[PDB]
Amino acid sequence: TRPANHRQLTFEEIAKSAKITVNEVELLVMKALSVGLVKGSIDEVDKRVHMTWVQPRVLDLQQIKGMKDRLEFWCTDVKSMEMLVEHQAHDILT
Amino acid sequence: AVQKVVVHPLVLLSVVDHFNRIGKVGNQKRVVGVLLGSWQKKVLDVSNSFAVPFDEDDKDDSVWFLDHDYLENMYGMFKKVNARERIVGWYHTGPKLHKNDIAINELMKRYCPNSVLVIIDVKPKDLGLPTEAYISVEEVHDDGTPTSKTFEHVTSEIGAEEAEEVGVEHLLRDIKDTTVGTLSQRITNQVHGLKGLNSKLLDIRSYLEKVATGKLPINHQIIYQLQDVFNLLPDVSLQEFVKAFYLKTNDQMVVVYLASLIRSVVALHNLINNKIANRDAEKKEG
Amino acid sequence: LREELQLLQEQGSYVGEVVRAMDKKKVLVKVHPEGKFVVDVDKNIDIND
Amino acid sequence: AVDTAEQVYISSLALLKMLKHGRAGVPMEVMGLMLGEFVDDYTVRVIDVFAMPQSGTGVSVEAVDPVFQAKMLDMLKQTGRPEMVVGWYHSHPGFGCWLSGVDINTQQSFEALSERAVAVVVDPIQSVKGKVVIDAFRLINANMMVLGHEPRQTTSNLGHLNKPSIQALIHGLNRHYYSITINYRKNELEQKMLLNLHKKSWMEGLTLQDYVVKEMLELAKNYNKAVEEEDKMTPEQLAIKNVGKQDPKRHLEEHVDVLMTSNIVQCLAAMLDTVVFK
Amino acid sequence: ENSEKIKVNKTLPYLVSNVIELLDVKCAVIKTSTRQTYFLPVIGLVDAEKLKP
Amino acid sequence: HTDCTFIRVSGSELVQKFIGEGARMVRELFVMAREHAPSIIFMD
Amino acid sequence: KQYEKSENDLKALQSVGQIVGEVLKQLTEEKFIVKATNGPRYVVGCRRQLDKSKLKPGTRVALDMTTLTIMRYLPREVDPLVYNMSHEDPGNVSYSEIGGLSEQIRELREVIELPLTNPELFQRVGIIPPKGCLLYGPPGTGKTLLARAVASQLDCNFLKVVSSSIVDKYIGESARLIREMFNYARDHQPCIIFMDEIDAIGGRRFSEGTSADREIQRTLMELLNQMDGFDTLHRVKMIMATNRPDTLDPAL
Amino acid sequence: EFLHAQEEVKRIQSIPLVIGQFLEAVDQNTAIVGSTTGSNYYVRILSTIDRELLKPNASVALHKHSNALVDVLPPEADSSIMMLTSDQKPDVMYADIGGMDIQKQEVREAVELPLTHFELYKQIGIDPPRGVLMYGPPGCGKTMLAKAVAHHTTAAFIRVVGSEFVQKYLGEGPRMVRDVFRLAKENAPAIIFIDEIDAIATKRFDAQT
Ligand SMILES: Nc1ncnc2c1ncn2[C@@H]1O[C@H](COP(=O)(O)OP(=O)(O)OP(=O)(O)O)[C@@H](O)[C@H]1O
Ligand SMILES: Nc1ncnc2c1ncn2[C@@H]1O[C@H](COP(=O)(O)OP(=O)(O)OP(=O)(O)O)[C@@H](O)[C@H]1O
Ligand SMILES: [Zn+2]
Repeated sequence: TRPANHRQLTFEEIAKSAKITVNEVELLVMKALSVGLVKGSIDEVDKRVHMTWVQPRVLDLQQIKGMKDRLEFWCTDVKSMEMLVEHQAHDILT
Repeated sequence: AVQKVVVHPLVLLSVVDHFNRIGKVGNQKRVVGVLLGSWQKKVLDVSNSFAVPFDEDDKDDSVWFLDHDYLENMYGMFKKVNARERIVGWYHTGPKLHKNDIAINELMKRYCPNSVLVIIDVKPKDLGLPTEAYISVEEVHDDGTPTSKTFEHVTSEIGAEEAEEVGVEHLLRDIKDTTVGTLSQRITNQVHGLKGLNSKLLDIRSYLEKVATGKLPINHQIIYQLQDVFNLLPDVSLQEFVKAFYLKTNDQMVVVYLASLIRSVVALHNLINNKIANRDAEKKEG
Repeated sequence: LREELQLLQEQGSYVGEVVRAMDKKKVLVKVHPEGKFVVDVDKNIDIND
Repeated sequence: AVDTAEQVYISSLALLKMLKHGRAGVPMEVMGLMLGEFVDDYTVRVIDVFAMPQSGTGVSVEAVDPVFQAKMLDMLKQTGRPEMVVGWYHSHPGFGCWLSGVDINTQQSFEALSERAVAVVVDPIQSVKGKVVIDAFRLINANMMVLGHEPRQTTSNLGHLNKPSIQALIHGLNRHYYSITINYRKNELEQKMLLNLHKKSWMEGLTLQDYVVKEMLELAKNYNKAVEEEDKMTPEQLAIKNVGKQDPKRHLEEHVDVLMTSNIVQCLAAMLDTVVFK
Repeated sequence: ENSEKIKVNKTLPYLVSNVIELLDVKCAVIKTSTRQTYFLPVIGLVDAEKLKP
Repeated sequence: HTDCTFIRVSGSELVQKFIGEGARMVRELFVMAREHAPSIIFMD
Repeated sequence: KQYEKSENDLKALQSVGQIVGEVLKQLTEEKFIVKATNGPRYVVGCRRQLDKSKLKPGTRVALDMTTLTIMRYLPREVDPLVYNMSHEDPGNVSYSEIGGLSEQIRELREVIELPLTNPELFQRVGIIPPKGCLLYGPPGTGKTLLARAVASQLDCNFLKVVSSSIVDKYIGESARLIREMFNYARDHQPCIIFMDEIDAIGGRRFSEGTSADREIQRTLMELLNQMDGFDTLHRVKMIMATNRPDTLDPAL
Repeated sequence: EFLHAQEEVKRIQSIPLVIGQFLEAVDQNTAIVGSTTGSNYYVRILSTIDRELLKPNASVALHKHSNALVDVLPPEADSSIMMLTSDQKPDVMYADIGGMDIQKQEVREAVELPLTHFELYKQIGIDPPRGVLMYGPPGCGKTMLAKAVAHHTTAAFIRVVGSEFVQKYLGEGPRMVRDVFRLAKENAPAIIFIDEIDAIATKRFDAQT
């Protein structure tokens, strides 16, 4: 739901919204270790539940449309900056 | 379970002169033919094939012509020259398919453990790959219907087997082996950047046209499943790879230390004997 | 200088073991480990050579 | 009734079936028939070299299967083009590719029916790219020694066919034999697509494959330090004080340019993070 | 098959040689009457029980 | 210190091979010593 | 079915006689200095998967005919004078056939059979097991018969030599057969040696004035070294039987 | 075309390389080479090989057809056994031996101290070391010392035994010993070993036996 960083999440939304306590969040991921969709490297000096790779969703057709700000972003930005490299690496065409 | 085959362009040049047949025999546009070869492994080689006199009605597209005068006795000739080079599959041109193709596969799956259909290219202008394989698949659904048989995208390649360049690399008459770091890398930059991101534009054709007019394979079973793989790193503002920047100090660490010390060694390389042979050539001229 | 190296592809004229020559511009060559062979000579070398 | 310098407009597939017919054609020598079109007098073209069964008995004039001829041409009839034979091929993959003593019989055994029926000698086991041992000969005879054996009409084609003129018993066989000229056809209808599959294939395919990187450099940097002490023995070898040295023994290169293009690869390899990501 | 195999015997006189030994890793070592050795992993038109070194 | 005139072939080393085996009339040595007329032959 | 076997023979018409050669020495990872057995020398390479580490100089390879690259490697070599006395050995009834030798059966059983059944009781002690023994007495009392009882007992690796057919008329041919037998014994782990009538091949070193048992002195020294060597023999027992054990060498 | 020349040099090489031997050299880059086929040739040889590497009748590489000198191999296979090359060194001599302190002490003085302290042979200026002999009854541990003197240093321990020296063809053992010693002068001044002793090398010279 938040795609961005702070993926080393504190347990606060975990202990709040997922109706769990502080002593069980480890079980909440160690059982999830037996699940294996997410394999976070959970901090234990700060109790921070870290986010690694996941099985994300099932369907967000509003983001099958609204994926343009990532897909076309990737397209014209890796392609445009591709042409910024090749526009810098221009007259070594030789 | 097929990754790749070895493609000899010899009988592809027989697809070239049968591509010369179809331009002068008449109405038949597409070059369709039957692929010889031998399963050795997941990797395979194709050494021969043959191109079929074939017709295809535009109305009820599943009308095949694979004559068995043309099949059996020519398999007796092709068996008679070599017991090894028997059938492995078949081919046709066009990029996508043919409403008859699946049936044409099943005519020769009685002949082969895996009759492959490798859809071929007579006029290469492509952004992706050359001719590519399609193996026998039964993926059906999670539904429990009668068994699906349409032959799915099972990766292949153009492999090069043996010497054969007494002809080929004599017929190069243009090309140079680049010592990579000599523009070949930017050729790959144009082809993967451009030819990858126009395929990304095909993927916005997918993820825009399927939102627009796309039915049931809009989200069959791989779109969200590889929106995971899209969710490696698609994030919003700058994606914030904070590990990757002092990790990048561990990276550019290496390249700038090697370039620094090593290109100072290159300063000895160029500079020193450049001066010696320089001034020998200069003042020893007198 | 590098295009000269097709001359390498002519396998080398092996050493011949001549006892002596006779008349009619011909010699007696006894090949290394083989028998006697009367053959004709080239032009850049002589019977007197 | 007249002699002309000929020419062989070759179908690349001819040489393809010869390199397959000698590459897989195990150097026990074999025999075939050549299937082209007698286009005119001053040229000839080949459009097909077909395959022969396992005649592992002997190169002979009797090795021709005429029902394989008739059924072969019949299979050219049920395909688009029933073209004409123009002669015969054979393979000499073992030795130095010169005209065998059956060729000196089966040549005029074949061209008794044909017009030219030019021989075809091959050896792909000579080289991989450098030597292209294709070979072809026209049997002149003692009937035509009335006239001199000089077509000559267009020259410098047999002047540049005359430019090698070096095969041991063939130089000797200047009697009874004069070769034919073979160019390669302007094959851009296939050389185009061999080019596009050539470079669309042989550099990372889809080319999102390399864009391994740095442990190769690790090993390469240990190379590129481990030779550097013996690369720098040459300035000690340049310390001859006055003069005592012949040719400098120049080991200046082979370690400049390895670092050059290799660390061009290391620095654009350093770019590929900020190139792939954004 | 056997037309061409009679032909193989018919090609020249089909050089009578000596078997040096026979392995079964069916496999045999030939010494020619030119006193030249040729291993084969495939014997051919006889049985290994029929012959001996 | 005779600058050419001492070619110590040592003449007995493989004695059943340097002598007579291949060089029957060991005069191959003597063709050496003539065609290197400053020489000195030694044996054991 | 015979048409399919004949089809396999018709495909075997394509099959090529490979070349008998041997590895002289390995040069690089793919350059192999080998020699054609009937002549010249070459440097070639393997197929793809020929286990080049197992190619050790002195092995035999089969090569391609034309390309001449390495196709296979057999054992090595056998020198079939060894064949006609090793597998010549027949199986027997066990030591029930003999009697009145239970001290010899049991203690000779202790010195022979134990370090192949369990050499680690020796290693629980730590001490190396012994090597071999010598039987004597009157001739024909069943020394050979007792050796055949051992030949019935272990049933594995019996190399039994009559041990007087070694000196043909050459000098080191005897030694070369000794080296070949001891290398075959170095090949197979649980080898058993038996020798009889040692006095025609062991002998005694007197002052040298003769000219035919100096050959037995040098051959005897092939025994003096090559019962010990640098490498000790591993599970290679030596069972010795003679009629006169007086005239053998006290060095032995 | 510079790269074509470079890659061109090795097209027809290194796959099926035949082996002959050098004989003589008339002139620049063209020389005489005998063969392991039995005949002799006078062929054009490469500019590749350093020109001073063709003194002996060295093992050289040639083409089948063209027969061109491309490579020279200065070694040849072995003498007979060639030093066992890895591990068969039986080890019990340095940290384990029962009673040979004179001979262990002297062999140590005469092998190990030469191998490192060459400059102690300089400030006193003494000599390099050479051969040695042992004598002891059968059971004095005669071989053990050589066994792990072979072990505990990394010397090129090319041993033989000389009971194989007596043969049928004439000069054969001499060829063996000169394979040993030209092999010796080839490789290294490390340690090269011959256990060969009494009743083969006796001092009776004058007997026409
Ligand atoms: N102790 C024994 N126990 C059982 N059988 C014996 C015994 N001794 C001899 N025999 C019988 O004697 C026969 C010959 O024995 P064997 O071959 O050992 O004689 P030998 O001791 O080898 O004589 P020699 O060495 O003098 O030729 C055997 O068939 C065997 O059955
Ligand atoms: N000092 C020792 N202490 C214990 N055992 C020894 C000692 N020396 C030798 N041995 C025994 O002898 C074996 C090897 O002895 P070695 O071969 O060195 O003597 P040797 O060479 O046989 O004497 P020789 O050659 O004059 O007959 C060892 O494996 C060990 O069993
Ligand atoms: Zn031929």
